[PDB]
Amino acid sequence: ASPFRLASAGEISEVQGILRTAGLLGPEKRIAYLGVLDPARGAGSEAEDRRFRVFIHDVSGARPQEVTVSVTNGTVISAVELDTAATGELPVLEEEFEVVEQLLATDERWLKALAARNLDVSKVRVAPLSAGVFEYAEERGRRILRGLAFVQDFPEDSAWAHPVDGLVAYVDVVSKEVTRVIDTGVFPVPAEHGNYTDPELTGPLRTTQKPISITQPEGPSFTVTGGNHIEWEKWSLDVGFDVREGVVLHNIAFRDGDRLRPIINRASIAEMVVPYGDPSPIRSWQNYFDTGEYLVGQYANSLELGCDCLGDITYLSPVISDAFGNPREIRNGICMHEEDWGILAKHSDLWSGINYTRRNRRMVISFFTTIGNYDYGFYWYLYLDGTIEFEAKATGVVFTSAFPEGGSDNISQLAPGLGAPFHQAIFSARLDMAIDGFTNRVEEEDVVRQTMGPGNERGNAFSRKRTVLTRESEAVREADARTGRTWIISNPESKNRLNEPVGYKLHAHNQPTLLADPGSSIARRAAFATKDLWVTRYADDERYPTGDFVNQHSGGAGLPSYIAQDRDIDGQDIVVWHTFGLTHFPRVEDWPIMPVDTVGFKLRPEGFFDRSPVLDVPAN
Amino acid sequence: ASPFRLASAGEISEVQGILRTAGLLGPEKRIAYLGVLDPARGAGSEAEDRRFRVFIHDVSGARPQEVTVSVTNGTVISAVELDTAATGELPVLEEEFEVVEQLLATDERWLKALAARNLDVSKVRVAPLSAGVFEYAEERGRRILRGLAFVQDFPEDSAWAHPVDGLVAYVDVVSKEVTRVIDTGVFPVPAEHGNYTDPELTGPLRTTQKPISITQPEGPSFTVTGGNHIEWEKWSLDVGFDVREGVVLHNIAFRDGDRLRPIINRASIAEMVVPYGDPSPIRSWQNYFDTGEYLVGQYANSLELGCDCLGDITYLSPVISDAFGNPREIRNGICMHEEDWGILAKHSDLWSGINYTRRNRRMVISFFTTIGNYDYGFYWYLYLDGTIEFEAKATGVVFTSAFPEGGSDNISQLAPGLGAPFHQAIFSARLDMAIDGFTNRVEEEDVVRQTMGPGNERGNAFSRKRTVLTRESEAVREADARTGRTWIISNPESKNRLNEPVGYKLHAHNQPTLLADPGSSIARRAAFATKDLWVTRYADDERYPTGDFVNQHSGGAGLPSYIAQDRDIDGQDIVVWHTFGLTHFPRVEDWPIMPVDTVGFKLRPEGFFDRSPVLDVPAN
Ligand SMILES: [Cu+2]
Ligand SMILES: [Cu+2]
Ligand SMILES: [Cu+2]
Ligand SMILES: [Cu+2]
Repeated sequence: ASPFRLASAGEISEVQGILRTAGLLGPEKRIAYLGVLDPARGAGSEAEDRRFRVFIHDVSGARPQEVTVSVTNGTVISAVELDTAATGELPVLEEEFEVVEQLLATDERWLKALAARNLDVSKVRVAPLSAGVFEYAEERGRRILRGLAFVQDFPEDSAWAHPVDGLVAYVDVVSKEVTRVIDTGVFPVPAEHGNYTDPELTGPLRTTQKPISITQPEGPSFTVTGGNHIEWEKWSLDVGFDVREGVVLHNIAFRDGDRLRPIINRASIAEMVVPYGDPSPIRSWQNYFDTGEYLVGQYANSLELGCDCLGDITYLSPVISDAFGNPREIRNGICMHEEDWGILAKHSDLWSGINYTRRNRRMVISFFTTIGNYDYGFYWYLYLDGTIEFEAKATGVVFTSAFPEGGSDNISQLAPGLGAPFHQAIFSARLDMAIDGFTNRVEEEDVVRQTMGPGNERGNAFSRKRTVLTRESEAVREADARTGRTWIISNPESKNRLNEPVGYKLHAHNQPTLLADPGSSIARRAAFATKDLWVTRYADDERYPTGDFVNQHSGGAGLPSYIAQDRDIDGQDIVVWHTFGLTHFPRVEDWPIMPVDTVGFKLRPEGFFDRSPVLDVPAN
Repeated sequence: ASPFRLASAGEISEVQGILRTAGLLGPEKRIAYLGVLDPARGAGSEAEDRRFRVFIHDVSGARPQEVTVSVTNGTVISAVELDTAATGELPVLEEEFEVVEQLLATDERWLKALAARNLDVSKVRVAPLSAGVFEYAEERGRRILRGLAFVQDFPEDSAWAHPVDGLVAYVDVVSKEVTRVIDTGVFPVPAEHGNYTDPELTGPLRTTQKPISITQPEGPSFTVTGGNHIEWEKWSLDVGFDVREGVVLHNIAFRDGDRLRPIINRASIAEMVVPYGDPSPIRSWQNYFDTGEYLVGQYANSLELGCDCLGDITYLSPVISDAFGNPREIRNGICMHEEDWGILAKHSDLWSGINYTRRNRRMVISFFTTIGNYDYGFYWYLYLDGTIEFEAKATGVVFTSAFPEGGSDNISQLAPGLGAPFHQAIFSARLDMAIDGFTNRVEEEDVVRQTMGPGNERGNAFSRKRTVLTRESEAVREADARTGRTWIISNPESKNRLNEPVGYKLHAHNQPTLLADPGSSIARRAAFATKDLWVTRYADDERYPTGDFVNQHSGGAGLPSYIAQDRDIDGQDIVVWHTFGLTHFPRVEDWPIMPVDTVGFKLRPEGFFDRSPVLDVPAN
């Protein structure tokens, strides 16, 4: 049917059969990534050619491969071998994570570090994190994971409250060798528990909260057809899901009268980096590329009703592949519902005596994921008025350390002896623009202040200026909250009735971008996070700002290499990449579990419609 | 009962009698403003003295006065003659507004202008706007109103669709005299209607939206006692109402276990200016001071249940005084309710097997006001986790003009021949701080990037810096979204368990501030709007950023004057003044009636509590 429908279990099992038949999926092979490909731009597919891209890992040490399969025709369109030391390691496998603690438990260097701190190895949990690329030459080409320890005094104990600072071990997860055990010195291990479920910490629970029942007596106003095709209040789109990106939006279009007008071809969070700012050797290597290295969609929570999604929810249970190509379903991993959103438009006119009030509503599409100690919610919203917004919700338990006696300029104290190193959480939304079609262009709009004088004798005049970004070498922009900088995406060939190109305007939160030194490993690997806006000429292969392979990959791929092509983006098929994120200096209130914090962006019509598109909304 | 209770009709009446009996309320005297006074510093004198301040206008040109009455004593505490040419004019009376259109109808110059344009005078509506202070030397001491014409082809017609450009009249509403009629040129009067209630425009309405029912089967969780004292989820405060500011909140405090901890002593929007950036003499004088000149509380709407406020609402019907001292009730003028706010805290822990999830909630207190073409909503939100937030929603009909042939750099076209000049809507929240008491201080907190080298050899470290604002001469601060600049209010003598002074952090949106040339009239009259944050030493007479009489006030009134005293703000009773607004370049979809747009700010505890304050929230 629709070439944008969600991958079915049947298709995932067929991809496995095809790889197998092709001799690409023997016993030593592991699927490190599997996802359906989008229909080629023009006519690269005849009827419907469903293709899947796969990254195949080899547990014996053999070179991995990147394969594209046509589940329709039962063919392997391509299968190339990867030189991982050059182009990057494959995302970490779930199974490689549990390896680290196990190996460490019989390591004499490890055991001695633990003994020096009087810790029972059986109680020391190990957080296996991505390694990144640093000065360890023997790591080039190997799949390394670094482990940090936390004491878990008992079964239901949150070990995050008991970091074991001064110790870290590097583990090669393929050869199963502990490559290094670094012990800088003993630090008292914070003794206070942070068991937020323990009545002796919570105290008696609140009995003051009364119920709020949200209901929809006739069901929702949106319709789901073809499994993931949503139609709501003029809006039309397809909700997709990829194990790497999570919820992905396709064909966002608005039905303006007789015509269905496209707005965004595809929207997704293409990358998410969480860089740490503690300069201690125990943690200066820590950087979570949640999308690129871990694959956030894989860790998507099974949302419970009444708990995570309140109201009249319509759930999608996406299917992903496990390490062997078998399909596993993420039950209720995606929530869809509409929510009241206050007042849309209001005016009490004296002259006419007419009082007009209209309520707003928004369509929500979300999922929550867990990456170790942290949990994140991804929300996409569609409003009656044509506005599109995204919201990231950060929660979970903060990553801890010991708090250095004598304080720290890169670590905050949360409890006695317990520290929390500073970090950021930066996202990259990839917006494949289709404003009334693919012939688009982007303009940077700045407020313009005028001087008092001729033509502006009263000095009250203020204007705005718009600069067309004509080629990629000019499309890497930074925010300017001071001059109200925004970016407008227009279709220079489609005009409204006032003879102006239709458009949409991007409103960014203007938060600080990547703070790390420009010549740091992280600045190079997360070069996208150093600027707020990048615009590129659309290309089939330009999918992630960090490139296809982020794990233990240095710079060389991603946005910086795409941009170098210096292509024409003026009235062309373009893609907008927007960087936005939080900068976190943990506060005592974030412990022992962190209250939800948020970040995001939104786009609003800008001369797209010929007048307000909500003049037909009923009073009800 | 509580000295923060809402003014009763009986007290308004009692102020009227008291005034009359003293000879202060004659037949030519009008109450241009009346409001209850807050209990000053010194609670020991538990004898409740309910005082009311009043601004008395004299319709026959005689000097106005500022009268302070004591309703409990039954006496007039003070009465002062105001030199309006020095201290500025009193707020404009609703009656003076009407006068303008009537006076002009018989003015020959007016009639000739309408004649040249073939406009039927009985159809020409006039928008009586403030005059501000410009090159007109004969206006000093005179209370003027400037009129802009709009054609209303019929009663139900929206005259905003028909601006008569190139024409403006100045009227002395005291002497009932049209001092000027300027006709710069004939501009076509925009011909199409913008009647959003007309099916010929709206077209067939939507029958797609289904009902979302929001109920509280057992009632809300907040208790309103003493008429306006709210207690909800450990929070307690008193909801006040002033005809000038609208909703004001007092004694915002949080019950931390045993101890009821004060946070904000008083919160309000002490002002809101709407400057226009059209350089045409017809509008270059245009600047609304919704709060200072028109009094937003006066125009507060009666919020209907199920249209303006959805769910389990508890209304407050504030009472104000008309121009004669009679009490007037604004029925359902304030909405109070708690609404679900999604996820509060979440974490699925691998090691402990415990999956934890909590819902958030926000207490909402709001009101909506109308000022001519524009409508605005004020929302104060209190969150379970200790967060305080404010949000202003702008809607209504945009102020129009003729769209000049050849285009314009200061006006946008919304319809054929119809223009919408650029303007801003800038607010000022006044926060009388009481973080664990009155001994507070403010620090500007900036993110600090670090250079790679010794101590940061990996170039990953990043820190933060805090500069205490010690004197008022150092408390006029600007935004720096780039460096993630925020401001923290702490109590230097109330330390948390980690022995750090408790505090709250203000997060601004970093929107542009006043764009007007620094030397313009508006820059001087609304200097508050040129910077983002001001910190002053409390003083009971320092209530507004623009002063007590904004109407036709010369310049440098409020904040700039208070700040010049250069008081010690390092560990004192202090007030924070936060400037924030929207810069509006009207878009076609804002016509013919504009969808809501928002702006605001919030404060988050910063080491106020000893750990998360929401650990006692039940799973429900
Ligand atoms: Cu413990
Ligand atoms: Cu964080
Ligand atoms: Cu009309
Ligand atoms: Cu506006």
